[PDB]
Amino acid sequence: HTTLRKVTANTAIYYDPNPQSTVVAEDQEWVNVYYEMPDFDVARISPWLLR
Amino acid sequence: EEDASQLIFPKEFETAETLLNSEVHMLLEHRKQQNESAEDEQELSEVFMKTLNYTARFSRFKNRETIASVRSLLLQKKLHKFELACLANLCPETAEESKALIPSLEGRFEDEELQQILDDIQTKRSFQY
Amino acid sequence: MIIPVRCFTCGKIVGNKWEAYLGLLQAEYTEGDALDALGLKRYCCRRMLLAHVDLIEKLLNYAPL
Amino acid sequence: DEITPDLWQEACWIVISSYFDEKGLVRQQLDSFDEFIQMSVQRIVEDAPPIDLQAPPRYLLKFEQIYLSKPTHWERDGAPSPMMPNEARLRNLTYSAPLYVDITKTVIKEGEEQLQTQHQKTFIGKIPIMLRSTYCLLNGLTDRDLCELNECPLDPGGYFIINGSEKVLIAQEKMATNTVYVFAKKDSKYAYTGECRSCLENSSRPTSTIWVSMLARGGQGAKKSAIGQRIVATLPYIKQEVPIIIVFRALGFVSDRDILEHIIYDFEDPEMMEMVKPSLDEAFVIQEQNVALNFIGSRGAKPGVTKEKRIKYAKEVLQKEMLPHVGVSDFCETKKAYFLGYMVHRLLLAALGRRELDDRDHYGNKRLDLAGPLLAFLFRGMFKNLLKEVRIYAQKFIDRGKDFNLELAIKTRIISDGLKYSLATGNWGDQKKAHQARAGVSQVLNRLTFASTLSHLRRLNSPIGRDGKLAKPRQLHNTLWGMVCPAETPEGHAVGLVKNLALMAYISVGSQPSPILEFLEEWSMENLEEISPAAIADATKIFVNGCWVGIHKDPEQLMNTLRKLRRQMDIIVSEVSMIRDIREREIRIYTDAGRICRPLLIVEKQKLLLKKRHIDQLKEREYNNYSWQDLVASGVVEYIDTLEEETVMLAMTPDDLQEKEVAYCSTYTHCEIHPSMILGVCASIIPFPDHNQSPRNTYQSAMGKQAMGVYITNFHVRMDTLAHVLYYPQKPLVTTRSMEYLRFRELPAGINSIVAIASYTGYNQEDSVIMNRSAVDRGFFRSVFYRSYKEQESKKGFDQEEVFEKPTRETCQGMRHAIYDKLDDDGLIAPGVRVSGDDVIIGKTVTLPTKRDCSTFLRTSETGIVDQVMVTLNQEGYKFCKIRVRSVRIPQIGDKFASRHGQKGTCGIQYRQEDMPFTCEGITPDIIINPHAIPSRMTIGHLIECLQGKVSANKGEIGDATPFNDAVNVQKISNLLSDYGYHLRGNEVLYNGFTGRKITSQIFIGPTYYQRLKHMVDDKIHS
Amino acid sequence: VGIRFCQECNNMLYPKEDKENRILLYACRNCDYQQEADNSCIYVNKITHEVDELTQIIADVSQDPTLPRTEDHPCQKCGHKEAVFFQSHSARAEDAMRLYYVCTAPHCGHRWTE
Amino acid sequence: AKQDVIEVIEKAHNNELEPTPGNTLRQTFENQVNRILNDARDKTGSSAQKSLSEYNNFKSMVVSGAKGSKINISQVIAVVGQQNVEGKRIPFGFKHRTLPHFIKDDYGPESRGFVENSYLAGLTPTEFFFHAMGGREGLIDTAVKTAETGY
Ligand SMILES: [Zn+2]
Ligand SMILES: [Zn+2]
Ligand SMILES: [Zn+2]
Repeated sequence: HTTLRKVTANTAIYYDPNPQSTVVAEDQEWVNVYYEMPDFDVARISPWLLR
Repeated sequence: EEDASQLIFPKEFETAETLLNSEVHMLLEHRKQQNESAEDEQELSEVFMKTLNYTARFSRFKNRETIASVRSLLLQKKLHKFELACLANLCPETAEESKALIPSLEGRFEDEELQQILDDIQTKRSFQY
Repeated sequence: MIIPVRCFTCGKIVGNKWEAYLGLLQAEYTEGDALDALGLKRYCCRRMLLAHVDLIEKLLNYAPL
Repeated sequence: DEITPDLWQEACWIVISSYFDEKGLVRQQLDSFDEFIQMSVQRIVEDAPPIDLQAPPRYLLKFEQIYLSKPTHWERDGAPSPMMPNEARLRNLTYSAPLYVDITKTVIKEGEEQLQTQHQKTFIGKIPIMLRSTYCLLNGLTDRDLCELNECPLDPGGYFIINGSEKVLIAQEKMATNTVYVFAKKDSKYAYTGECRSCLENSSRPTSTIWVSMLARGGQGAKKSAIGQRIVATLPYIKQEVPIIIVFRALGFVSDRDILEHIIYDFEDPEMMEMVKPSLDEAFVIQEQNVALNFIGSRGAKPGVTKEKRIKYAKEVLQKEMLPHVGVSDFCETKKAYFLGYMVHRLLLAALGRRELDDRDHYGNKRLDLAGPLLAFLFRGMFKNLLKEVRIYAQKFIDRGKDFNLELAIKTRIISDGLKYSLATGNWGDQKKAHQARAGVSQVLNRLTFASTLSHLRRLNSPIGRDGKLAKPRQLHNTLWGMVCPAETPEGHAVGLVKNLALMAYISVGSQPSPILEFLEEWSMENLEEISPAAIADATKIFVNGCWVGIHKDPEQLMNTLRKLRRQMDIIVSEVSMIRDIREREIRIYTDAGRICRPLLIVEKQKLLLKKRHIDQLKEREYNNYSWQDLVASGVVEYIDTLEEETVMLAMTPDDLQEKEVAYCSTYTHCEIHPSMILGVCASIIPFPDHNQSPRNTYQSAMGKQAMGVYITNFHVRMDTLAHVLYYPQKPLVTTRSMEYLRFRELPAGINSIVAIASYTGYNQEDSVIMNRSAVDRGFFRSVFYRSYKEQESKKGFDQEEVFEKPTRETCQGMRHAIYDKLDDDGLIAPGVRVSGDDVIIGKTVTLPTKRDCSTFLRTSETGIVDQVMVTLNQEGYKFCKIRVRSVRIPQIGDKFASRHGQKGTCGIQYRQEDMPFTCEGITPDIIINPHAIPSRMTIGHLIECLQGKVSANKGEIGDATPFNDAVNVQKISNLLSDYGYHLRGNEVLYNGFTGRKITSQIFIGPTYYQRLKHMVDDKIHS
Repeated sequence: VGIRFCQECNNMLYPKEDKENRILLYACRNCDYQQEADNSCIYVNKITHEVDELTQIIADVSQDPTLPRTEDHPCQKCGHKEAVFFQSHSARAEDAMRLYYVCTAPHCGHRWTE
Repeated sequence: AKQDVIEVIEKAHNNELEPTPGNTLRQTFENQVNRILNDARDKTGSSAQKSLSEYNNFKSMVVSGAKGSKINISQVIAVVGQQNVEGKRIPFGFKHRTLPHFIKDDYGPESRGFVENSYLAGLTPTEFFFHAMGGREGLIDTAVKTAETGY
C-alpha cells in the first residue's frame, strides 16, 4: 500500500489571476498546450492552485 | 453459591452502586465531621476508625475532581459496576494484570483497549511525594 | 579475629609465627623475606601470615565491663 | 614538572586516597542532611504564611528563628541529659535532638495600642539526627573518643536510629525540575509533549507541571485538516486543553506579532513560522487580553458565578499556579511569557526534527533526593498541620474573647511522631492524608557485612509511577559511567531498579544561586526585560536553575571567566555546574541539589594541570595541612555533572592523550583519574571484573552482601536480631587498590582456600563443592551466630500488667511444657548458661482477671549459649530487657559456599585430609570445585586469581587486582610462578588419597579467596 | 511561505482574494488595513523535506573540543588545514549518512559539504 | 575486521555506499558492519576450537557436549564479540557518542561496543561498560522470561 506522500516530493499553493497566467515559469511551457483544449473551462476558474 | 469471579452474588447488591476506597474516605470524613462537632454523641465505633485508616492508606486519588474524572471516564465504557470500583481500587499496572485479577474483564475487553484505560487511571492517581 | 593456631591445610603451627612476623616487618625486612625466616616453605602456610589481619587490636580499644 | 607514565599508576591512586580521606564514603548522606538541618529547616519556618485569627481581636503569630540543640534524653525527671547514639539502639528509642522555635505574637484589640510578647525557645518538637552529621554527638571526634562511647571508628554513619532500628533513606530518583523535555508517545491523541515541571527554590509551593502538547496530524476534519497541527497547552488548574497562543494574550501581549517574537527567534527561517500559523487560528477570535483571561477562566476547576470572577481566577492561576519558578509576583508577565515561548520554541525544534528528543533515561534529566531533600518535604507536612492545630485550638478560644496560651497551641506529637512514623514503617508522608504512601524508603540497614552496609547507604532507587513506567530504568544507560555502578544490581524481578552510587561519584548538596545571578549582571549579561526580542536570535541563552536570566552577547568569554571562577573557588562554588549546548546556543547553569557528579582531572592544551609538585604534596598529605580540597582550589580538578559530561571530552589515561600515531582527538578537556572507580562498593572488591562476565559481576554484588563476616568492631556491645561473625576473617591474597578505601581489608568477609579444580568421586555437580573435613576441624570456615531476644513488662491495662519473675507451676495456671530451671530469681537467664531446644530464656506473666504464662522460648531448636544480658527502661518508662543468644555453627554438607565471583556451591561432601588428593609436597586442597562450572557459570578470573594467589603466597606479596592495570597480565603472573619451582599455568600433580597412584590429569590448585554465605542448612532444618 | 504583519495592529495577514481587481492581497481581519502581495505564493510544503543542513549548522561549533577535527579537507576561503566535521543532527535526515565540514578559524564560520 | 569496518564507514561517509532496495542507508550500514564483526567472532572462534589439543580440558567438555559451548570457548580465547543492546549495537546515550571518551558521531568498533579482547586477555575500560550493558539486557530478559514462561 502506497500513499501520495511516499510518491510526492513537494507541494505548494500558488496564485494565478487568469487561467493563462501560470505564474510559475517552468511549467508554463507544458501547461499551455494541455490547457488549449477547453476542458472544464466552460466557465470561470478560481485563481488558486494546488501544484 | 456466590462467586465474584463469575459475577454471581445476592440480587440485592445489584441496585447498589460501588464506591472507591478514596471516595469512601470522603464519605467517612463527612460522617466524622458532623459527629465530632455537629452533635454531642458517643465516640465513633472502632469499626469506623479501622476502615478510615484502610481507605486513607489505600486512597489512590487526592481530591473529588480526580475521583470524578476516573468515575466518568470508566462510566462511558460498558464496565460493570462491580468492576468499576474493583479496577480503580486495584489500580492494575498493565492490561494483563487486570484480566488475571479480574476474570470478568477478559470476557468483553480486548488486550489493547483495556490497556488504554488502566494507563489513564495511572495519569490520575498520585503519590504523596 | 585472631591468628589461627595452625594451618588449615596441613596443620603446621602459625599462631606463634605471627608475633615474629610483625617484628620482622618493622625490622626493614621484606614481606616475603620474613616468611622464609619463620620457615614457611609451603604457600599454604605463607598465606596464613602474609594475608592475615589482626582485628583483636581494634576490639581491645573498647573498655571491658 | 610533569607526571611520567611510569609513575602515573602510583600518582593516580594517591589523589584518590586524598579524596576519600577528606570526603569519605557517606559524604553524600551527611551533606544533604546538613543542608536540610542548616537552611531548609530555617527556610520552612521563615517562609511560613502569617497566622491570622479573627472572629475585633486580631492575633498575628510569626516564627522568628529556629534553635537546635545537641541530642538529649528526657526521662521522667526531665533533665536534659546527653543521649549517646549507642544508648538509643540498646534502649530501643529514636536517636534525635530537640527542636526549638522563637514565636512572636502581635495582638491588637481595636484599641489603637499594639503590644507583643517574646517566647524564647518554644518547644516546637524534635528532629531525628543522622549519625556523624554536624548536629550529631560524634562529629569531629578522634578515633580514641569513639571507642570510649562504644562506637566503631570505622563505621561511616549516615543513618537514622528509630526505635532502635537503623534506617537508611534510599535515594529516590525524580525527574529534574525547571527543565523543558520533549518526548514522543504513540498512544496519546497528540503527537508531541511539551512536558516541563516547574518549581521554585528548594520548596515554596507544591510542584506544578504543564504539558504544552501539539495535536497529531492523524485526526481529520473540515477545519482541523486545513490548519492541521496546532499547539494546545493544558494549565495545572484548567481541566481542558487551552491553546498556548491565548495564554500569551492573558499575560498582556495582545499584539499577535509579540506572540511570534517570543516563540520564533529567527524570522528569516520560514519552516518554524508555518508551524505556528495554525495555532493562531484557534486563538484569533480572542483579541483582547480580558477576553483571553475570560476564556481561560471558563474551563477552570471552580468557575466563578459572576463574569468578573473568571478573569480573577485566570489571573491568579497564570500568575501563581503557572510557571512559579520564573516568577511568583504580579510584575513578571514579561519573564513568564519568554519562558512560555521557549517551551513552544523547544517543541518546534523537536517537531521539525532539527533537535533530538530528550532521552527519558538520561540521568541529567533526573534528580536524586537524599535524606535532606526527602526530610525537607516531610517537614512541611507536620509544620503545615502544626499551624492548623494552632489555628483550630485558638479558633474556639478567639471567638470567646479570651487570649489563648501558646504552650497548649503548639503540638509536639505531630512534629515528633510525624517524622518518626514514616522513618520507621517506611511509608512516606502522613498516614491520615488520603493518599498512597511511597513505600521502600528508610529500609532496615543491612549490618550482615561492612561492604553491604556501605552499599546500602549509597543505594539508589529508580523512579516509580508514570516516569519510571514509561522509561526503562532496568536497562543500563551510558550516563551511568562513573556515576552509578553498572555491575551492581539486585537479581530478581526488581533488577536494575535498585542500584548503588559510584565510589568517586557524589550527589550535589545544593547551594543558593544568588551569587551566580549577581555575577552576570555586572558583566555583559543583559536581562530580557531590557532587550527586545530581536536580540535573542544571535545571542546565547543563559539559564540559572532553569530560570530565564537573560541572553549573553559573547558566550566564549563569559564561560572562560565562569570556568576560572569555578576552579578558583570564587563566588561560584565548585559544586555548581555550567553546561554549554553549543549546537543550540544555550548555556545552562544548575545550582540546585540532587545533581550527581564525579571529579575529573582538567586537561589544558593536551597537558594535565596536575603536576609532580601536586603529587609530592599529596604524598605527604598528613601533618602538612594539605587535603583534597586544595586540589580543587588550585584548579587542577573540578566536577562534571551528567549534562556537562555531554559536552566534556574525556580520556581514560594520560598515555592516551600524551601522544598517538594517529590523533583520535587533539582536544582533550578532562582526563579520568582511573577507570576502575566506575565500580561500586561490591563490584570494586572483584579482581579482573573485565575478565569476568557481566552477569557474574552482578551475581557477586548480591552474594557479596549475603557473605558473612565482621561487619563492625563494636558488635559485642550492640544487640542485633541477626549478626554473623567469622572466626578468622583474613585479608585476601589478591586485593584491589580501591579495597583500601572501602576498609574491606580491615573487616573482610571470607577465608582464603587452596582450591584444586577437579572432579573427585563425582560428589560435586555444577552447583556443588567438596570441602576438607580436617580443615574445618581446624577452623576453616567456622562462624558465630547472634540472635537478640527483646521483651518488656508494660502496664498496658490497669487491671492486667506484665511482670518479670519465675513462672512457678503453682502460682501460674496456664503454661507450656518446658524446663524453667534456667531462669533466675529475676526471671532473666544469666549469661553463661547453655540453652538447647525448647527452653524459656525470659519469664513474663500476665495477671489476667492466677496468672497466664506468656514467656518467650527459643525461635529455633539450635543449641546456643547466652552471651550477654541487658536490662533497661524503654521510652515509656517500663522495664525492658534484651538478651543475645550466641550459638556456634560448624560448616557441614548443607552449608552454601560461594567464591568471590560465580554461583554459590553447596558443600557436596566433607573429606578427611587423608582422603583429599595430596600433591607432591603434601598439600591437600581445602576445597575442590567442579571443573564444569568454569565454562559458563564462572569466569577465567578464578583461574587467574588462583595463579595470582599462588604467586602472591610464594613471593610473599599481596597481588594487585586493578581491573584495568596493564602491568598485571596472565603471562606475567605465569612467569613469576615458574621462578618458585611451580608450573607456569599453576597445574600440579595431585595424588589421589584413596589410591596412591598418580592422577592422569594434572589438577590446577591455587589459593582462591572464598566467602561463606548466610544461607546455612542449620537454620533451615532447625526451623 | 513567509509571514507579514500589518502596521496598524501588528496582526496576522491571512491570504485574501478580491473578485473586482482579481489580485491576491494580504488583508487583516480586525483592522481594515490591507496590503498587496507581490510573491503571489501563499505557502509551500516539502513532503520529503530535503532541506540543506548547511544553513542549520552554527558556525560557533568550531571551538567545541568534543567534535572531531580532520585536516584532510581545508576551508575553501581560508586555506586553514584544520576543519571540524560531524554528521547531521536532524532526526529527519537520520536515515541518510553525510559529513558536514566547518572551518576552524576563529571568525570564518564557513560551512560546506563534500 | 577493524580495517574492513573503517572502509565501510568511509564508503558511507563519502556517500559511496549504496543502500539495498529492501533497506535504508542507516540500517544497511548497521547490517554490513554487524556481519563483519559477527563473521570475525565465528572465524576466530572456530580457529580456537581447532587450536585446542586432545589433552586440553576445554576441548574435552565441548567435544563430549556435556557442559559449555563452542561460543563460550570463543569468548575466553579468541574474542568476546559484539555486545548488542536491544537487538542493536550500543546506542548513543550521550550526544551522538556512546561514551564521553569517543568522538561525536563515532561508529567504529570500539565506540559502538565491539569487544575485541577475550576474557583471558582482559577487556578495556570502555569494553567493560559495554559488556555490562549487554549483560544487563540478558538479566532483565531472564528475569521476565521465567515470570512469563511460568505463567
Ligand atoms: Zn600449611
Ligand atoms: Zn491588522
Ligand atoms: Zn575558513
